[PDB]
Amino acid sequence: GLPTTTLPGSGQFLTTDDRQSPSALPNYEPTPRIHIPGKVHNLLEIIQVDTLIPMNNTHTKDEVNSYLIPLNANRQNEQVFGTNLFIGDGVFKTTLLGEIVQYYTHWSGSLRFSLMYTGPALSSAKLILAYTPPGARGPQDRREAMLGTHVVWDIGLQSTIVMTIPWTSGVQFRYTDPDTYTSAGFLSCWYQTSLILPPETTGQVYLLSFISACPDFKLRLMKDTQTISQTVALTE
Amino acid sequence: GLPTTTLPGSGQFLTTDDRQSPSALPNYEPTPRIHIPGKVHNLLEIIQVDTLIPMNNTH
Amino acid sequence: GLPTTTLPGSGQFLTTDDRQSPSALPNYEPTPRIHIPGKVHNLLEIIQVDTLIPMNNTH
Amino acid sequence: GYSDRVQQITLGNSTITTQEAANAVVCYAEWPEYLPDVDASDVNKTSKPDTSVCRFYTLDSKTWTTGSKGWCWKLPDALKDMGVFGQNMFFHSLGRSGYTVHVQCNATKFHSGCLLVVVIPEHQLASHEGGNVSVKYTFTHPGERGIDLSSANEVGGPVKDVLYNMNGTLLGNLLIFPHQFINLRTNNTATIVIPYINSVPIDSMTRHNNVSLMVIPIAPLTVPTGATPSLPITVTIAPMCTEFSGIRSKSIVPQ
Amino acid sequence: TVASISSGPKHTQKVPILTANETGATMPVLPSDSIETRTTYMHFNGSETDVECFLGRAACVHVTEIQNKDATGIDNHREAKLFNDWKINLSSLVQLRKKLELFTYVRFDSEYTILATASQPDSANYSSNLVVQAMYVPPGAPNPKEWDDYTWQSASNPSVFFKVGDTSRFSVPYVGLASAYNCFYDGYSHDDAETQYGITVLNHMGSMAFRIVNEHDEHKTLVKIRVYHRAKHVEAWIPRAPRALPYTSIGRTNYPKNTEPVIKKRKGDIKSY
Amino acid sequence: TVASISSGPKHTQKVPILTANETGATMPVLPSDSIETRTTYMHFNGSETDVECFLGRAACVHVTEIQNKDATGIDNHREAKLFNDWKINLSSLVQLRKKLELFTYVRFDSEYTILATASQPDSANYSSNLVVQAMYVPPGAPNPKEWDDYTWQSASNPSVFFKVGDTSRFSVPYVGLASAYNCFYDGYSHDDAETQYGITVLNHMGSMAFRIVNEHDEHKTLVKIRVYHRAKHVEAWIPRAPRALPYTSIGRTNYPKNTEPVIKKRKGDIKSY
Amino acid sequence: TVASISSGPKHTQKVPILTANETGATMPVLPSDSIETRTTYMHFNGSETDVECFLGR
Amino acid sequence: INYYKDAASTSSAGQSLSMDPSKFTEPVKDLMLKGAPALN
Amino acid sequence: INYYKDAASTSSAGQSLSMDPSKFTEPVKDLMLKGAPALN
Amino acid sequence: INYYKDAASTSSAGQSLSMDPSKFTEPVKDLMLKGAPALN
Ligand SMILES: COc1ccc(OCCCCCCn2ccnc2)c(Cl)c1
Ligand SMILES: COc1ccc(OCCCCCCn2ccnc2)c(Cl)c1
Repeated sequence: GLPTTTLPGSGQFLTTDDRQSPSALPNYEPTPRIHIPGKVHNLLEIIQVDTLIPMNNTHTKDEVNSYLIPLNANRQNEQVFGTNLFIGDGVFKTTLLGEIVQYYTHWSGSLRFSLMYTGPALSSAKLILAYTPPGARGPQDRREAMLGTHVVWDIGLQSTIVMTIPWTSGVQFRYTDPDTYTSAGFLSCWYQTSLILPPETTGQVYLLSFISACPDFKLRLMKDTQTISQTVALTE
Repeated sequence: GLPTTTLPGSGQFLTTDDRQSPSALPNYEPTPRIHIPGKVHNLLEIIQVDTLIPMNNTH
Repeated sequence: GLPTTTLPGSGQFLTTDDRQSPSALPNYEPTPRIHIPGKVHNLLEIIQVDTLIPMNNTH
Repeated sequence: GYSDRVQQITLGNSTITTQEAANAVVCYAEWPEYLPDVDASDVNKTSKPDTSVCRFYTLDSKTWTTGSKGWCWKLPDALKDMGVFGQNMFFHSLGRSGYTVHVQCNATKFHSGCLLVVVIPEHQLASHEGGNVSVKYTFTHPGERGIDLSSANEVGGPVKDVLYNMNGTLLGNLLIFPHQFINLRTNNTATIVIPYINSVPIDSMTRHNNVSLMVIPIAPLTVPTGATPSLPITVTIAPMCTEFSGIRSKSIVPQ
Repeated sequence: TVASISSGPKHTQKVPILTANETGATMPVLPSDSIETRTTYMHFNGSETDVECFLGRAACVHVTEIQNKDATGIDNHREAKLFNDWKINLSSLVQLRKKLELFTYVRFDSEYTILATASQPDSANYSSNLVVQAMYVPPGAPNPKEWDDYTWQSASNPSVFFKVGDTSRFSVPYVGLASAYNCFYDGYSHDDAETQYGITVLNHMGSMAFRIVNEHDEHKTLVKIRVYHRAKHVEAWIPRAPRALPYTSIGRTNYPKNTEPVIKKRKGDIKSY
Repeated sequence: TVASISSGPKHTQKVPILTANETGATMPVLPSDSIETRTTYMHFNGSETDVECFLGRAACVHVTEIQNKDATGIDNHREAKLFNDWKINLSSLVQLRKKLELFTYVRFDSEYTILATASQPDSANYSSNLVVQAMYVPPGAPNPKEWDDYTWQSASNPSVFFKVGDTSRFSVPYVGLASAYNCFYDGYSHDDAETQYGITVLNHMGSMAFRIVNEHDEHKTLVKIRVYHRAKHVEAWIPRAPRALPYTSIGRTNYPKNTEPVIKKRKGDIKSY
Repeated sequence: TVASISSGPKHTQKVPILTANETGATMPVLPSDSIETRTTYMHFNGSETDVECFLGR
Repeated sequence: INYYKDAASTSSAGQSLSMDPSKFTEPVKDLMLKGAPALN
Repeated sequence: INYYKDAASTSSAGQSLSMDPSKFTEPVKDLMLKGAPALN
Repeated sequence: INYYKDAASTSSAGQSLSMDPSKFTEPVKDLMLKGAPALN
């Protein structure tokens, strides 16, 4: 008989442990694995695939239309859309990125925001996208917007433009749930010159917008998502 | 005295375990084995012998 | 199963111990350290800096 | 002078040419291949009709109009009646296949509109009734007709609400599945190569569909002034590396 | 590892930021393709986002309850909670479901942890000490009919004996007929016109039967069982869109009617911040 | 090591005892610079004044309380202590604060130890045996609303189950967004005219939710939770003046008005002994 | 280990499927003696049918 | 590691991995070859 | 040290440290180079 | 012997045995020698 002493914590059950436990049904024998395409190893692998952002959130019931950012022909100087960058809330929240970020407490890294244009091929347009780093207000006019991170996008044969929100930060991690100290800025978009439709054409054209994370990205300290809850256990 | 911590499951009895237990009657001494024809090792050995099927179940 | 005996003191909590405990949130990943001037290692380092004495205590 | 843009796919006795492609997607970066022995379980030698089943079948055409919500086809169902592919299907106990899907929609440089073409492995549909109402067989086996998401709820059928992918997930995130867009201004076809994806090496072709192909208008169709307000969309699909096993009497399936 | 390299002004014919999303790719664009950057290192590995880590902590998967009371004159033990089942799930308690359903196919060893606590809601002199028995009476296995049937001999059938207030742990390999468990299944068990739909067809693995071994004392004792499940040795294939609407049933994808808009409406314009 | 060397009479032009304190230095003067000394050795290392040792013993950081009782008809569990929070601190119980606030910046691993004891202030037949559950429902994490919400599934959220009367231990790395925790912060969360001041802005790390897993017995049971915290792997930067006045608030430096003189007045003259 | 070997058409004078059960033997006939098979491996050892396992709980 | 002195006290035995059905499936005195005629 | 005989009984697995998003982010048939035109 | 995988779970650290008061006691820009005049 070897002398032992038990410490504080004996008998506790910590749902975040990784120890051994006996095998209820020994000498069993699993079924062999066959090959299946698509294996995922890290959630970091999947948040780099871009998905659509319901940017046009202004509706009243969920609709395919809140994915469409409208553009008006012949407007000059004006603003196309605006949003803050609380990736865990608001427009971002239902996107795959938003949806995964919510399983973690802290995030750090660059984001990739792209816009794909869908107007007739014989039209043309020049837009400016601007990222405003924390510390200033959402820009109120392009002059204000153009003094921060921006890209003049020229609509052409190449249909999409990929803007990166480079990680601009004092503190090396931000909270995924919106927090002030930790806030990330604003994203706005304005006409640089203006949309022009060809003859025989009319109305609004739309941009689709996507979001995905750069390879830069870090997420840490897992927790429970506000995105799902329940009141009684389900049954069959 | 070596410091320990006990985990969840301590004291449980799982009828599907394979651990050691003291010998109630030590220094005993079993009876020798003699040879007996017919030893079975796996149930897989015996399910290969065929047996009759009551196919005509209608009684 | 290895035979053990527990000693007096089992289960006590001594606030002056230094043993191991599981990590509530594994595979975490701390934030890197950056350099900050001023690191203190011993209280003996700081009690050698002189400070003023309110000697005139009479107020 | 090769462009990403022009392409030719020849499979069996049938060929497709596109002069306005946008590359092609190969699901999960894997190309269809036959079933290796190391992965095999059924001891039966399989049948590989090759060129008589691995050719291009063009399903009947759809009509995109400003009110369209989107269409959904299931595989191998959509092909249950195409030539010898279909016969093999009803006649063997088990079968396995990959596909090349080519979705076609051309317009002019004055039109606008953008379709999402996506392949969803194991697309289990939801009942519009809620609770634990099931979706009857016939409803998930529309055949070449596919399911029309702008048709009405029916009884025992699935829900046809587009912002929810017919299953409780948002349209916006379908982009995590192999997919390609058809943006009239860029593109005129979409091509996806689908490797066989299952948790078993070979399965039944009638009780289980292993992918739904979905074509969904996202930026509404907008035709030039006084143009007819609609465009046809055509889907052509070719089984590839098909294998059938466990031949017998010929399945009889509901309806 | 560098998180960003140093990059300076650019005036090229080589534009990495113009792409064609119609192709289905997400081109790997970085901050340094469109602004001037400085070197920085990652200092991080992505350890805690590994799927083994993501699915590897215990989650509550089931809460049931049984009572110890005089069975004298009870015509239906099962009905008096003199014992009680649990049709093995992992999709009843939605918190771990969304997690799991982020994947199509998934394979993982298992580690079950059962906590049992007792309640004595009405006048008792004391708290008795009850031993729970937990058993696996699967497909072919004689189901318990009374709380003390021959079934409970369970001599071929695994079964646990632990004390109420304590905890019963153990683990289990992948006992799923196929190479992975289907998180989704767009099929039927056969080509029947009315057979059920979903995965409720596959997820076949009998139920768990709990009972108190103790005979009855003078008062009644409520014992409530909580089963926790931790995946170990995880393997997951084919990512899918996360669950947006609420769940209604074990094993079907169905969402409730007149549900509410899941995308938050702006308080303001598209232009609003 | 010598504590003092031998030194004899001196009649020099080299005076180590005259200095200019205006410079900000504390010149390292020793007994042997001004009297005649003999050799002596230190016999000591300064082991127990290491900051790891100074901050490394468990200190009580929080006492809360929850009760097990029939929740039937309770409209606000939180309010009935049917469960209860603790906005993670370490500056509520002043004994460890002064210690900690001797430093500006400070980094240390953690080891939490939770003791739970029960009280039955009014007539009970017995003492029941309750299991406590302790959880981390941080920033983004659904906060428990009732004592038996879906939240308590905590399948992604760490949570402890131990028995009242026992103790729950575990440890935690440095989960502080920056390189160190700020013991002080002369800033705001943004340039707002009315936003709060202190470190109450930074110290963001959600709260701890405790609850009893047991349903109710016939009597009521008070369970009082004490959280102890021990720093391990300590790193501290920039020493500061010790706290002289009493504390009034978590996270602000504020002292109470009409406080009392903190320097003891002489009973006598400056000249007094 | 192979569970089944590959075997093709047969037109022989050597018939493994005709036997005389009166002898008391169970002749070891396999799928490949009477249909055309493909190779497949066992992937299994028969561990949990060992008598030690069968009587050991 | 055995902690105990007696052999009965050790854990379960380990798989025969013996397996030879012929004592049960082919106890015939003159050897039968599959493919050759049963009765000559 | 494993104390148990079966593999299911061992603790959690250890980090894939595999990580290759290209099956998801770039499943295109003809390789796309960043910087070269998307559609030629 | 660490029984646990993560570093936070190990016991207390071990004595700096670093000790250098000069950053606090003599942060002067031009070095002062004891015995030499303070102000020259
Ligand atoms: C109490 O002893 C037992 C002895 C053996 C057992 O095995 C249980 C196997 C069930 C695995 C379920 C995993 N799953 C189910 C559906 N999806 C995932 C169980 Cl659960 C308990
Ligand atoms: C019960 O399980 C838990 C699982 C994880 C946890 O992590 C707690 C991290 C908080 C560290 C606080 C240190 N601190 C706070 C302010 N100054 C110093 C906690 Cl506290 C408990």
